[PDB]
Amino acid sequence: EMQLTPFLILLRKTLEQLQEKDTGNIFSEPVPLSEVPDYLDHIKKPMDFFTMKQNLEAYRYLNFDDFEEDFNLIVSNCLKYNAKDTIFYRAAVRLREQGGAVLRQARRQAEKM
Ligand SMILES: CC[C@@H](C)Nc1nc2ccccc2n2c(C)nnc12
Repeated sequence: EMQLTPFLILLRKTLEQLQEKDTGNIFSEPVPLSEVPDYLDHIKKPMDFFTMKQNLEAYRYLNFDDFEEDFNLIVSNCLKYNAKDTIFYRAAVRLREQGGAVLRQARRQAEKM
């Protein structure tokens, strides 16, 4: 029960904060299926920050849970696809931790709306 514009402004800011936590930009764009040809054999729904931005501006995120669900896919896909002893796997663990704090704060501000 809130206004659409301030909510989208908040998701835009939150998405920028999450992208800032991904310092290697390894989640900024879709996993290049031509460089990882078996990726879609394992990953039911790829997700990345660029796609999240397009979804945001297409009005696909009208509540905080749908935004956070796609962030969680970025993390879970990476944990699933990559072995534990890799930089990619540990980067998804770090993003889960650092991103989770960004999301809790942003969700509090959405609840103020
Ligand atoms: C051996 C498969 C590894 C290299 N997987 C990934 N490669 C990526 C390459 C470019 C951008 C993202 C990539 N990625 C992500 C995200 N999760 N796993 C991989």
